[PDB]
Amino acid sequence: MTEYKLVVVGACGVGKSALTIQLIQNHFVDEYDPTIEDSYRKQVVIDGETSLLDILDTAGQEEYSAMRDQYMRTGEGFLLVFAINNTKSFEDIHHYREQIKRVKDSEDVPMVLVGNKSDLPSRTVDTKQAQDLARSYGIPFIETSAKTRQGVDDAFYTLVREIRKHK
Amino acid sequence: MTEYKLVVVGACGVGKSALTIQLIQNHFVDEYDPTIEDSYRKQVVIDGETSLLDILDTAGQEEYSAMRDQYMRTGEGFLLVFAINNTKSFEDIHHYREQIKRVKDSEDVPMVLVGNKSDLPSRTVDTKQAQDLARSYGIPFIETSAKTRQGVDDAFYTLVREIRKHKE
Ligand SMILES: Nc1nc2c(ncn2[C@@H]2O[C@H](COP(=O)(O)OP(=O)(O)O)[C@@H](O)[C@H]2O)c(=O)[nH]1
Ligand SMILES: Nc1nc2c(ncn2[C@@H]2O[C@H](COP(=O)(O)OP(=O)(O)O)[C@@H](O)[C@H]2O)c(=O)[nH]1
Ligand SMILES: *SCCNC(=O)C1CCN(C(=O)COc2ccc(Cl)cc2Cl)CC1
Ligand SMILES: *SCCNC(=O)C1CCN(C(=O)COc2ccc(Cl)cc2Cl)CC1
Ligand SMILES: [Ca+2]
Ligand SMILES: [Ca+2]
Ligand SMILES: [Ca+2]
Ligand SMILES: [Ca+2]
Repeated sequence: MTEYKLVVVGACGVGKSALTIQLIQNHFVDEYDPTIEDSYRKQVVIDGETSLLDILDTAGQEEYSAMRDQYMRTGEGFLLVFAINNTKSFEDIHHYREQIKRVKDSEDVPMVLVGNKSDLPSRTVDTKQAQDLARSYGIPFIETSAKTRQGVDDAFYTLVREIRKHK
Repeated sequence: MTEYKLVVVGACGVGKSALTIQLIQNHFVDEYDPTIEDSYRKQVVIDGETSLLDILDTAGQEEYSAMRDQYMRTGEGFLLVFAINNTKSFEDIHHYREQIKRVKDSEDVPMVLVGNKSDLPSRTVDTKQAQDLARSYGIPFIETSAKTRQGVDDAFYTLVREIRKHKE
């Protein structure tokens, strides 16, 4: 079977750990240590074909890091996560994508834009704004709630579809 | 001196001809025949360095065209023009950029996003939308009015700056 390395990226507190732990362990973590950076395995069937996912939930400081470059180099697909009630996290998506482009020396890297915390009544990032960003990047956009599990599987499955299309 | 092939692209009626004729001949044309596709030569000085510009003002049908592909292949920089009172023309920018990238093997092609008709108060494309689009594409955004000549020189000069950056 095929194996894929996925990387979950995004600003502090957008829900990267919560999304990943929901996918892997099927519960919502409300206080996950923000310094834990780890990877998780899961075997999944997507569109009838099994794949082994290795998912890195990233955590670090705002700084250049050779180790982070190595994570980007080995990563085959990236979830670009922002929170719908945090405009800064949406604006910074652009910078995170530029870092991936720099390391991988490529603009065609598999990526999915993820707008998390969709269960919250309020939002500061418009859906159209996010759809338009994803359109400009040529990538899918998925709305999620790690809290209710809405769209969690879809976000990761869609990323795998993107990696498969790229290969 | 260096010589660059520039190509002006954009939807029907966004002001490609009006912009180009303003740059070349310094007057505003109201009813320019929409079937005329032609090139103009112009020596310009930009940041103290002279370049010869060969500028193609495009016109054609909404159809695949081998000839248009050849224009894209030889073109070195592209003005992506929309009109600020025409939302469809702004949405269509994306498709025009995709065609240029298809033909040019996904090169990081020099391009400038141009929001024309900025003199009009009938705006439907928000300025922020356009800045955000240009940011995503990694290109400059210039607002222009072929009618008042606002930004016309700047749009073309900025494209030449982008070409010079790329060829370095
Ligand atoms: N309301 C809501 N809160 C969320 C959601 N996902 C994460 N959170 C909260 O946001 C905080 C940060 O989440 P975490 O996964 O640790 O963020 P990380 O820093 O990106 O790894 C946590 O306390 C979560 O409870 C969501 O979908 N909805
Ligand atoms: N108000 C205004 N009208 C413009 C401007 N630029 C072009 N036009 C008008 O828009 C129409 C189409 O312009 P044209 O240059 O022929 O567009 P093209 O089809 O893209 O070559 C004409 O009536 C022009 O006079 C502008 O900056 N302001
Ligand atoms: S919640 C406290 C921890 N803060 C962070 O983890 C932040 C560090 C900066 N940052 C990024 O660099 C996001 O971009 C990437 C991260 C990892 C990888 Cl492999 C690639 C990219 Cl582009 C935001 C989170
Ligand atoms: S105003 C009546 C004439 N209509 C047109 O000229 C339209 C034809 C379709 N179209 C485009 O294809 C714009 O995109 C390009 C045109 C030329 C070149 Cl070399 C490259 C591109 Cl991407 C809009 C104008
Ligand atoms: Ca975390
Ligand atoms: Ca794509
Ligand atoms: Ca014309
Ligand atoms: Ca650029």
